[PDB]
Amino acid sequence: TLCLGAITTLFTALCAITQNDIKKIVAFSTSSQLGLMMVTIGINQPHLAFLHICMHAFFKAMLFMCSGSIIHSLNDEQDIRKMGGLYKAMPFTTTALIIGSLALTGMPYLTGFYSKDLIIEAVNMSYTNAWALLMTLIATSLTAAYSTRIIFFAFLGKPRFPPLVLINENNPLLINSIKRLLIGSIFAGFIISNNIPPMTVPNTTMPLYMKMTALIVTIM
Amino acid sequence: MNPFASLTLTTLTILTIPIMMSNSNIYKTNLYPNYVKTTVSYAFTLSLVPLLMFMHTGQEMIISNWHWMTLQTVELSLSFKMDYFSVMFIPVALFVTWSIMEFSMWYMHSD
Amino acid sequence: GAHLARRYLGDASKEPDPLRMPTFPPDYGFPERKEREMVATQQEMNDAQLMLQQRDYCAHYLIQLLKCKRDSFPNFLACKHEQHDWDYCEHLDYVKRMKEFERERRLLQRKKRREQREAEMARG
Amino acid sequence: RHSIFAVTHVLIPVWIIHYYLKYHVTAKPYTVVERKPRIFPGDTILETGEVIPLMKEFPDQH
Amino acid sequence: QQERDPWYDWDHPDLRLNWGEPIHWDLDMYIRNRVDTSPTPVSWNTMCKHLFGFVAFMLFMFWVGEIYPSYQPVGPKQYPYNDLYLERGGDPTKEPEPVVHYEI
Amino acid sequence: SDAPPLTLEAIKDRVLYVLKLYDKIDPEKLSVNSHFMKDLGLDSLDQVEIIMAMEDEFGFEIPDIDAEKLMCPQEIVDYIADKKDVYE
Amino acid sequence: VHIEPRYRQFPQLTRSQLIQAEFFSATMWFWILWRFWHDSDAVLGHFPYPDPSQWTDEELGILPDDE
Amino acid sequence: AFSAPAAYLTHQQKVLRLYKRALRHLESWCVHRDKYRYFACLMRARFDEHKNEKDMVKATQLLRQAEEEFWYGQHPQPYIFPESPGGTSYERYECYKVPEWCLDDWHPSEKAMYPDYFAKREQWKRLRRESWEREVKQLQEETPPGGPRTEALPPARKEGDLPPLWWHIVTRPRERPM
Amino acid sequence: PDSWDKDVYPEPPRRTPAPAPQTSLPNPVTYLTKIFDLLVDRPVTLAREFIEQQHAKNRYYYYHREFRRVPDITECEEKDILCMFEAEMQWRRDYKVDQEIVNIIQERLKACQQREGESYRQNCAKELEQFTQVSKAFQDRYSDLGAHYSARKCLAKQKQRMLAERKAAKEAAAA
Amino acid sequence: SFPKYKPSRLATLPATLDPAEYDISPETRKAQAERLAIRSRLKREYLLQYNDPNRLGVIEDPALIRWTYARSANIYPNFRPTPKTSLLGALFGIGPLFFWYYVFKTDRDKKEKLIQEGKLDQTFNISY
Amino acid sequence: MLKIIIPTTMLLPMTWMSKHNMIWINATVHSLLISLISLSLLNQLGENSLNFSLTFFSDSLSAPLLVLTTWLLPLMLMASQSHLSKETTTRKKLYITMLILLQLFLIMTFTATELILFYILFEATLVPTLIIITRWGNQTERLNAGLYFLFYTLAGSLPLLVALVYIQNTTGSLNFLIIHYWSHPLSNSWSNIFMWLACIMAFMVKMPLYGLHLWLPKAHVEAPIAGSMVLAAVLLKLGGYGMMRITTILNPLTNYMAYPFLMLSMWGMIMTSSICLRQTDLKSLIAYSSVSHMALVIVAIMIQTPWSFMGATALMIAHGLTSSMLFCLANTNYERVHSRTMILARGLQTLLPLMATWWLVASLTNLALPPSINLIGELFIITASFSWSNITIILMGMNMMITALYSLYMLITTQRGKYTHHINNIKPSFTRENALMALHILPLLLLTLNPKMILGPL
Ligand SMILES: CCCCCCCCCCCCCCCCC[C@@H](O)O[C@H](CO[C@H](O)CCCCCCCCCCCCCCC)COP(=O)(O)OCC[N+](C)(C)C
Ligand SMILES: CCCCCCCC/C=C/CCCCCCCC(=O)OC[C@H](COP(=O)(O)OCCN)OC(=O)CCCCCCC/C=C/CCCCCCCC
Ligand SMILES: CCCCCCCCCCCC(=O)SCCNC(=O)CCNC(=O)[C@H](O)C(C)(C)COP(=O)(O)O
Repeated sequence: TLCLGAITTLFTALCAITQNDIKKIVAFSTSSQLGLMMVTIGINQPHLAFLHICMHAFFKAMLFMCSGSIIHSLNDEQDIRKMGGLYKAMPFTTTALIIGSLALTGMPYLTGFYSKDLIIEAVNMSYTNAWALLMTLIATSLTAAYSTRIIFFAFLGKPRFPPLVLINENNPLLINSIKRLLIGSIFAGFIISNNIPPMTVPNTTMPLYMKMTALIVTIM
Repeated sequence: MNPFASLTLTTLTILTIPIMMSNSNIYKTNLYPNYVKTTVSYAFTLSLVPLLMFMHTGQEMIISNWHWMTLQTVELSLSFKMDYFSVMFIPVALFVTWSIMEFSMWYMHSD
Repeated sequence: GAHLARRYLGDASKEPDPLRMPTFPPDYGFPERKEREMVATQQEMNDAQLMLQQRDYCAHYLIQLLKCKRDSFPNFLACKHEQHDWDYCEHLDYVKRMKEFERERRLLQRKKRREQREAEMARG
Repeated sequence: RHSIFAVTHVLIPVWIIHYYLKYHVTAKPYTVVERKPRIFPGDTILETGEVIPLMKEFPDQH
Repeated sequence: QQERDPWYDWDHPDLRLNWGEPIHWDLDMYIRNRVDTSPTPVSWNTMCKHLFGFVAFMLFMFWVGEIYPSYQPVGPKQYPYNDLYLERGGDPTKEPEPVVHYEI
Repeated sequence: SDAPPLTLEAIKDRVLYVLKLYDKIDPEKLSVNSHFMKDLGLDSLDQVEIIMAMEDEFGFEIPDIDAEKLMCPQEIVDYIADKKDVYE
Repeated sequence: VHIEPRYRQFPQLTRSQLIQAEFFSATMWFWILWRFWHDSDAVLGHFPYPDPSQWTDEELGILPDDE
Repeated sequence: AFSAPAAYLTHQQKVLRLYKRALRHLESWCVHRDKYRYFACLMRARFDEHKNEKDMVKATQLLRQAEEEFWYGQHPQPYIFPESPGGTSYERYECYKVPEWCLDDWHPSEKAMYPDYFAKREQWKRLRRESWEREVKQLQEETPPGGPRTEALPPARKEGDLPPLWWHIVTRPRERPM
Repeated sequence: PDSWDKDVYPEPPRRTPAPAPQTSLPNPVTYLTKIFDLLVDRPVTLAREFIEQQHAKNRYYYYHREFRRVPDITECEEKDILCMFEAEMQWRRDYKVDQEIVNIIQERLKACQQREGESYRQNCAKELEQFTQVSKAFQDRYSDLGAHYSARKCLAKQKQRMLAERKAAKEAAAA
Repeated sequence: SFPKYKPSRLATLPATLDPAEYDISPETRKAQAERLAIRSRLKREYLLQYNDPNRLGVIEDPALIRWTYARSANIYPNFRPTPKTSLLGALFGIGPLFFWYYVFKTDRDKKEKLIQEGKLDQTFNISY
Repeated sequence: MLKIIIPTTMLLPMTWMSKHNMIWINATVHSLLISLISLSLLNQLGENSLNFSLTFFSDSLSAPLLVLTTWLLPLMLMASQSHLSKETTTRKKLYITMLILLQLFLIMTFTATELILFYILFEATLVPTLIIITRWGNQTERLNAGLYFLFYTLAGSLPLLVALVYIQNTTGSLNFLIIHYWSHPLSNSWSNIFMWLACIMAFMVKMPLYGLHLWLPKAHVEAPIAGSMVLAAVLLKLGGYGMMRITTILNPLTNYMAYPFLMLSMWGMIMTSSICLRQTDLKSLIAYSSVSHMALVIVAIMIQTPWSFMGATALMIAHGLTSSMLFCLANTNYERVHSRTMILARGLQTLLPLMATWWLVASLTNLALPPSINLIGELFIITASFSWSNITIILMGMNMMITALYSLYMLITTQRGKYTHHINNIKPSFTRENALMALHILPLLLLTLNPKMILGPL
């Protein structure tokens, strides 16, 4: 199970970094996170895997909804090469997508942190296959890489869509749904972590560099 | 009678009502998507209570309500496990489904 | 890790084997050793239904934390002293395991070197 | 007309489910099994009234 | 059928067939819901080599990492009551060999 | 809702707008009936570029066999209107 | 809310959408800063990791290379 | 899609099709507009460098080399318009397209709604019935004795004629039917 | 309740701890359970009371059917069809009763596993042992008869096992 | 100049990479004209019935009938027992049967031998 | 059980005395009433069978089969009256007479207490089926089909007859109760081997066994719709019922005489499922589906365990209903377009939505979606085979993958895609066809609600 999860997360994160359809990128991201869950199961931490399922649901659904908002605004266009500067033209969608990407990369104290960070630390401190550990670290770097690809190509720079501009996200249904999922993606990690009984023994003592491994690889 | 079991069963049961109404004069009108979305939101709000009970006392259950059939020594019954995994996953899935249904009310408006 | 590089590249003879550890008697080098005591009774751990893996030598702090969490239910931010105490106990347990590992490494290297030196003296 | 949704979609189904569970399902053994509540030192039992003693004089590594 | 021109006015647009023209023996295999023989950007026999090399390399590396595992410099975890002899399956009428842990 | 109901006047306006932004065509000398080769003195490569600019403007592709035949703005407008079921 | 197409210009923006986006970005950053100010140990680690080499043989119980 | 194909493509047609394909794939590689404009001008210069080659054999050799280079350097994932044969919305609305003859099978209660629409439909059907035989006769006259050689159809030429074989072209369902 | 025998389906004495509030905040669980009581448990109780009142006005009984014991297949002559028929029916009834005994034991095992929670590996030893014994006996009696089983095939199986056991005992005696 | 693309069965050669369409003859042009003439004749014959206002039903296609008949009824009359046909029939109709028979017989013999020795761990094996 | 037999014999003159324009109404009404009466046979015991008399008895294995037969007669009548509208009154009455005689023969076959009476009725079912196929089939191949249907059966059943009479000279009886109570083992001799083969091959060719199945695609494709319904739903189950009856006297020879048939069944199940993937005729696909499911049933009967017998019973009932429904669904399209080629009419979901829903439900039951009784039977058989040998899960597993594929393939070919442009004669579905589909499908799910009624005597 551990080796299957490691190869899955690495291969899917490696495929995701060159894709041009936004739905394909998010789907490969989902597959890579499922591989990480399989890795977590493989190191005998099922409750951490369940917590990661619960954490990932929020921001993954929000990211897909933001992609759908972009697609509907640009006349059902899904190629990121034809999406230009939506940072100012689509402010709320930009905010939601940025928060979702930060949560997906395990940025501290967001929803994705409370599961992914612990998963990486548990993988580091266990008697495990070394190649699986290396592929897990490379995959968690590639996660930030493809998140950067999505943000950079979809929201920064100059427009690349057809000149008849129909960009409009002012609709209460879209705003309310995304706002609910955004509140979840900000606070659910803390709320759920502080309200469950501890079913696992915490890794209290670790070398400082191995405590910062996830953050460092994400930054690189 | 310890409302845990009744609430856990009702959360799942009320989700099937629009399925039974799919042959009434609400499936032919433009109010059906809102009706389904409201049903899902109510289900989420109801399911929030067994989660609170578990977070308070760690209460867990199994409910074997209907006996379907029995082989010679193997008994097959409709049974539901209401442990931590179920009572944690149900509200999350219901919340996500509520948000996505409200989103679909706008995304698939021309369908 | 540096221990992995030492074992896999250097001389694996003087490196402790995690699966086969320890190889020396617990009272080999020490004159006398205190027996590691336990605070929680088997019945208390059974009643608390901790886990088969949480029933370590820090189980009493975990039991206290669980009781405090149940008593302070709506205030899910009130069990900070108990959680900190349990974390400190687990940290001391991990430090003790590290001490055992270092003791095994030093004993292995010293014993091998002493045996080799005695044989070398006997070889002249 | 306003709050009739909470009656026909929550209250009636919960009435039916509660009746079915209270008077039919639990009329047979081992149909609703709950794992036993956790017991901690210093607790008092509701039925017997028995109290559970404390925990062996903590070494107090303050 | 995927290789046929999609900008032509076929009598059957989904099948990309014209009425009356001879039908391939294996048409139902080639209906484009199915086996596709269309030209690829990268040569066949080069996709195969890369895919097989990647798969074999990952398998070999997983084996190597299994026989050179990774771990922390710690000793085994210690459990109080004779490695919890009664908890992991009972047998309370055998008096197992005592398991003793000492302070350090 | 969705995009507005494109009309013939809008299509013609956008086609002429694209054509007057082409540096090889004089704006004043351009009319809706001007031939690309005869009136304007352009070659086949310029026509291919014009067809591609139309495709970018309207967000859909014109097949090569159909695109070869279009020679004046009126033919382009008629082809776009026929493709998109525009009747007003 | 009626927003009309623009044709090669920046689209029309309502004040509410910018207000909502700015508010939620600000609240995410405030939560990050507050949770780091109160729970720094969750990132930087809580307990000092010891260096095994600085453990004397007296407490580790190895004899002085004689017996 | 609308024009009848010829028996073969000419050299100029092949050159123009290669030019369009190369520019599209270069745009797929060059995502940004200014970079694409620069490299597209370079590609146009490279194309018209050999525009005045009187030797046809050398021209076809150059075209062959250019196509080999294109196949080597093509984008594996080029941009496709969403409704183009490779796009994400290629045949999305085909399930909503219903042929007009289905309206003949509506129950009279269904036809009781929309009276004016069905009166107009009856007028169109009468026109088609009155025009069919003249269309067939015109096709019989204009066709060469050894059968037709292309798929091109003639227009109407007489006083009140209609172009032959017009019904299924004129009564297309729609591009967005429902 | 009194619907089932509590010795056939036993349960532990059900010790549950008393509430020990340590916070000034109110308990949402208690407030919600009071609302659930007043809004759900009372109307259902009244409906059940009405239904039971109606039932009490019409009280009638059904009985468990009693079967006497007939001669077994061992006491039947080789071709005596009637005695064989009665013995085969008795054997089939006994087979069904044995299946239900195994079912009762399995129910006990499953209930204990759910009840004991995290301590099930130690606290369900007795139920596991009972199931092991019953399963061994049932497997000895009825396994491998196949489809088209009968009392005669069961008797042949028992005779074969008895012969093997007698031979093993006599061979161990000679040791 | 550039690395060459070589076709395969499941990834065929592109038209623009085909040498046959870069060295052409007037015979090839005549053949293409004949092909287009045949296609145009078939297209006219189909379209004449397709646009017929008095036509109700299915426009029968002789090509579809020929395809289905060739795939179903024309096969046995055109079959000859040859070394290739006989060898392929024997292989693909007999070899799998004996392969699976050997596998299953070996597995069941091993299981039976284990059962005779009394070491198979058949505890809790009640249903079969 | 004359309370079921006599009303069918009364259906006969009631049909022949009816007014010319009331034959279908009267036949359907009284057929449905007879089915309602036969519903009472489901009250079975746990120890022995319902021994009505010296001649007829009802078990927990034959009662669902009788209910299926009596329920299938009205559905056949409903499906037949569309394409027989142009027929003369006398020929319509003759067709209904053939259907009634077939029902009577099947009813008496499933309840006969003696094996020779069972044999006589089980051969008597041949004549009405052959007459129906060769007289009311549409194409010229029907004649050949009839011949293939006849001799394939008889070449199997003539040896059985000999064996039967031989057995009666040895044991003195062919009564099934006496045969069961006075059972004796079969020794390992050549004579016993050939007796086993004579007792087994007729039922094997009836299932049919892979390699002996060539008659089935011909007969089930060339037959009229009612013929195909009764051939797939009931007549294939004669082999399984007869095998489960006859195996009580074949032990312990079966222990090793089943190997060639087990290998044939498993590999040919894979083979026929694969054949379904490349089929141009829609009816032939359904026929090969029947072959695969019957191979599963053969494996279940051959391994001789209680779980396998329960699975075999459930699978036979479920397959009967599902295959009859699929044949009716294909017949609707055939009557619309007069062609059996699958790719001729496409995109039918756009033109006929409710019929598309019926297609989806039928194909879902074909691939054994849980908790349908199709899945229950398949899973019981797979579990029993796993106990027989752990390697079987490979072949069975492959089958589960292939079935769904071809099943969905069929759906995707007929309902999805775009409609054929030149086909303009697709009329809206009639009330009769929708009612036929509903009367097929609703009993399947109702039986899922209470599965112990189709699980057999084990
Ligand atoms: C297309 C599909 C049609 C339906 C399929 C029907 C399947 C029928 C296959 C019959 C299965 C087995 C039949 C007899 C059992 C054993 C056969 C023999 O091969 O086994 C050995 C037999 O030994 C030798 O093989 C002798 C037999 C050799 C002669 C038989 C001819 C087989 C050649 C293949 C001809 C094809 C037959 C089918 C025609 C269609 C066992 O050794 P032995 O212990 O001593 O014999 C046991 C019987 N005893 C105890 C009384 C002595
Ligand atoms: C367990 C026994 C079997 C295991 C599987 C072995 C291989 C099975 C081969 C299946 C053959 C089926 C033939 C008929 C299928 C229908 C035709 C079909 O599917 O069409 C092909 C269709 C079209 O291709 P697209 O890329 O989507 O292009 C469409 C856009 N233009 O694509 C498909 O669906 C092909 C799917 C076939 C998958 C076969 C390969 C899978 C092999 C799995 C092995 C790995 C095991 C994993 C182990 C996990 C660790 C425990
Ligand atoms: C993505 C990267 C891959 C792309 C790489 C592509 C590399 C190819 C670049 C070089 C290819 C060439 O120049 S190939 C050079 C071919 N030269 C000739 O054929 C000379 C004869 N002239 C004509 O045929 C016409 O003038 C015509 C030119 C058609 C103009 O058409 P019009 O005037 O009537 O509009």
